[PDB]
Amino acid sequence: AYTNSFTRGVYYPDKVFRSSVLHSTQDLFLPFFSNVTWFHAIHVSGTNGTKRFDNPVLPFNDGVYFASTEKSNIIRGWIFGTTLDSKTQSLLIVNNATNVVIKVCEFQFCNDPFLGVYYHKNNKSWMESEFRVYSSANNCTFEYVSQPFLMDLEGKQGNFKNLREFVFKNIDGYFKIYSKHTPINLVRDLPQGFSALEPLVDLPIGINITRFQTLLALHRSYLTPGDSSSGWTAGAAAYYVGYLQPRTFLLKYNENGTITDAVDCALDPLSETKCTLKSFT
Amino acid sequence: VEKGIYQTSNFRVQPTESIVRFPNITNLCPFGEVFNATRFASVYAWNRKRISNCVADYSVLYNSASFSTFKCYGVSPTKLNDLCFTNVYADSFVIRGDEVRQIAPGQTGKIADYNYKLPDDFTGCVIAWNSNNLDSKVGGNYNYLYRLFRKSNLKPFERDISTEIYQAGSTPCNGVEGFNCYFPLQSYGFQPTNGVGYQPYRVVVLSFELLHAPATVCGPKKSTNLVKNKCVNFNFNGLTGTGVLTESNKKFLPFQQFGRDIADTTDAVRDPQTLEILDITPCSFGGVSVITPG
Amino acid sequence: LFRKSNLKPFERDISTEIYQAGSTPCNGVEGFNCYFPLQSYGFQPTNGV
Repeated sequence: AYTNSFTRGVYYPDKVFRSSVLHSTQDLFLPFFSNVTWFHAIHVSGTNGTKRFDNPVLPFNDGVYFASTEKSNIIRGWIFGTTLDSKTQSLLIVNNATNVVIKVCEFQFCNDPFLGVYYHKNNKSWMESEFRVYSSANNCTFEYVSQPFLMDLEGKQGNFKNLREFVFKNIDGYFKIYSKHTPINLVRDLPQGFSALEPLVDLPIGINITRFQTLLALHRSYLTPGDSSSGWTAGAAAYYVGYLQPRTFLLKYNENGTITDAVDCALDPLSETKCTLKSFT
Repeated sequence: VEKGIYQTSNFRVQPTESIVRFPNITNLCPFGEVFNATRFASVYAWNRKRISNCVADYSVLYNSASFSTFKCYGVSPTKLNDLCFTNVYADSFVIRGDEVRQIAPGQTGKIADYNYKLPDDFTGCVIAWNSNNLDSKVGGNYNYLYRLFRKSNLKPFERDISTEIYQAGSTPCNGVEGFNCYFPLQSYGFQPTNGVGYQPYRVVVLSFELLHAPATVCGPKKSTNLVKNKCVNFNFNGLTGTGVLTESNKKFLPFQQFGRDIADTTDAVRDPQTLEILDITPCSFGGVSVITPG
Repeated sequence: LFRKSNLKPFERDISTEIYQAGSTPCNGVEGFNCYFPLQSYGFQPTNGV
């Protein structure tokens, strides 16, 4: 639906450091209190409540914000590309086990490019079984893979506590990806808190992208009767999506250099006031 | 000049030494694996490998391959490490030494006829080196096949992989190999007892666009060691300038790589390789006033 | 074409000596990394424009 992101979409575009001052910079921030699309990673098992298969193709207009309140660690990757086809080169990201295997491999993006996790018997733990994501001409001009092989599932069904935020933005093909890892407590919506988004990497592959989708898991254990896409009852996370817009904003750093609070210039009268005066008060 | 104070110029202490700082060379284009491989593609289906996302190397000319016949056609071999280029293509195969002369723009022969050719606006480096210790098989190796019977001719950047039987004089062949109808593939002798012109010679061609896409490839970056408490002319990766570098206490966040002031004048930096926090204190910039009676 | 220093305007320098590349002092010896610095124009009578 539509939700009000209180203050998300702040980050460090410049590697520079400014202590205990303010700076009004223009960049593709996310406008504050904008319409945010809430997507529901939930497996309502009612005979009249459909399995919420919230995975449509989403527009990558300018730059895509992403908030993921995931304690189930089901939401893993992001599906990129303009045509989302094997003809036009495309980008794809995954997370096998704490290892990102992002690739320009233009695999087929048919309606089942998802993961599947199953609780195995040989080892009493959910083990990656389904890999139905890729089958197509590789022709991969790029392959960056960091390979720390770990798992931190920590599935909880009661309270959302692990929130990972990511912002994907393209600038002259230096596809920058900013991230933030936050232990949260609110289950209802995004907490009214301030948190920057440090950069992770600026992959210089330079592919024009217009479409953007997400990646999760779809398999379940054996106790559930049925098969992977027919019966699934452990997706217990949620996420939210917004779109950055070209705006002039202001940041108030601290002594440490962490962005404490930001101020839009084009939000409101008092906002424009605090902006043009170059003052937080 | 009557009694009074005046001004003339600036006491601009001259920068005493230059220092370049860059992160160390973590990645590389493994040219050894581009040279010391066991096999190499046939001259017919030559290997059009993509070289990208790695730092180039120009250590020395006479490498393992010894660079028998080397020539950087449209680019400077000297500043290869200095020149910044992207989208590298390594076209490599095996030919005869007598066929080495078929590399320059427009050079003809059986390779350019049916196997491989290269343009006339070339911007890469062609190295054909004598494979007399690598491809030389003591009994002669014929597995490097060359097409010689085909109706049309091939243009550069085009690799053929088919075996369509040749029709001579327009005599219909139902897959028959006989008079005026041959198999387009043939085999090279490549014996060790052959002459220098008949020795096996491997060819590696490095051709790249001139900054068409984002520059994934670029040369190495030598990093002279820093020296502090002098007006060094510093050139770190991000910026250049002049100043005296001093150890500091500013806790540059791990992602943060620069530091500035209210009036956007870069003064605080972080060492490129190691984690050192330098402040760039100015050099002397006082006006050289003169006092005097008249 | 090859020359250690780009020529300063308004001066003609004719140094017949072969240039020195490849870490070897070449004493008039044509070889790898050493060629005569005064390369000749490749001209066929009535060539392309």
